Amino acid sequence: TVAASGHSY
Amino acid sequence: MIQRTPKIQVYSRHPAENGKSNFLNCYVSGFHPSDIEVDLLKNGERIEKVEHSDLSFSKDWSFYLLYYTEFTPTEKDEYACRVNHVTLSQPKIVKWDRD
Amino acid sequence: GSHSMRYFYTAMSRPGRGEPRFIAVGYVDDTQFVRFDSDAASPRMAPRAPWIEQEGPEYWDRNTQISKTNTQTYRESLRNLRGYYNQSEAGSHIIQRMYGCDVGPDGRLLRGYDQSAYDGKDYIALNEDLSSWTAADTAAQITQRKWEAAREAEQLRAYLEGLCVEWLRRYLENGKETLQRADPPKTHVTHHPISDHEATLRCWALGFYPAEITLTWQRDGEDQTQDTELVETRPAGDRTFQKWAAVVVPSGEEQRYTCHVQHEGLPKPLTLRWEP
Repeated sequence: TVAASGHSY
Repeated sequence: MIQRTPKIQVYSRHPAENGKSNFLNCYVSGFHPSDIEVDLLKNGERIEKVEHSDLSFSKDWSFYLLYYTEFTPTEKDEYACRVNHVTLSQPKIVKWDRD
Repeated sequence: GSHSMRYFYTAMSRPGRGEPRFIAVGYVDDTQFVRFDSDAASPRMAPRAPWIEQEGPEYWDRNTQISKTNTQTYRESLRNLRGYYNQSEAGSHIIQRMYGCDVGPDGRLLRGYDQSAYDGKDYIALNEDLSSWTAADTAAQITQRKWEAAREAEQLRAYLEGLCVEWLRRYLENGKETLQRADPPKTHVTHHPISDHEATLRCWALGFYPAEITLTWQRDGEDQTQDTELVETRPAGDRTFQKWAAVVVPSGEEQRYTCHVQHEGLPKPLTLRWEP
């Protein structure tokens, strides 16, 4: 399962 | 910005047996960026209903895709894979070398 | 024995041809099991292996929602990175990301990964301690400071030690008849004369899974590393892989050459000679 959405670069 | 030209392998899923159904594979790898044009050729002509794997990439960030279609080899029909990419001046054709 | 789960993200701008495309694919070892493509008619996380289909609606909704959010964030990040490098709006650029976990045979976490590349070059990577970052240049340092303030490393560490390992355990159990079945290579040796005095010996391996394999030629028990042509391991299309190793031998010296094959699906490692 995917990781939670991360912060923008 | 660095670009990488595709490696190309043309081969069949199973060992070639004239008259028996099989799959024809064109595997392109090591290229960057990911835009690529791949056609499968029967005696010289584009084949319809060719599918391809989803886009992934290798440890070194270069992309790879597998293009395939079902087919039935004869001694007559000659097959090839035609690849175009930004690194390539003209489309590159690799023939299926059976043995 | 050991196993891995990896997700691979690619975000690709295409100026003048719509918004950047975001593609996600998930693998367990060498088996793809999910995909998401933001160009799809109805964008969603979709199954690519049978053993994942049984997952419930909350699974596909969570995975699709995260992926939809990622589509927009990666669009933001491409704009940001274009600025970090003073690049113009005309060119197309690519963010790639890989992350996931390796587990040993007990299912315990061996290590986690998260790393990113911009236009094919290493950009930022989470260090093995799952706590600090390696930035490749002063552009990546900005991303690093953003991610420290966002506590990215702590979230990824929690994921890599929690969900990643747990769901990998669960995937390995549900797909155990394929993911934990090692298919041995079918092998044979071929002989292609080149001239009156030399010929090519080619050692073939077909139908094996996983892709990891060792194919080597020996001359009088000595490895022919420099002189062996190895093709890249290629997929057959039916989950299995193929590979060959080839060596050019003086005609009449064939039986001094042995092909050696190690693969997890083999009872014993193999030694093969050309059989005329």
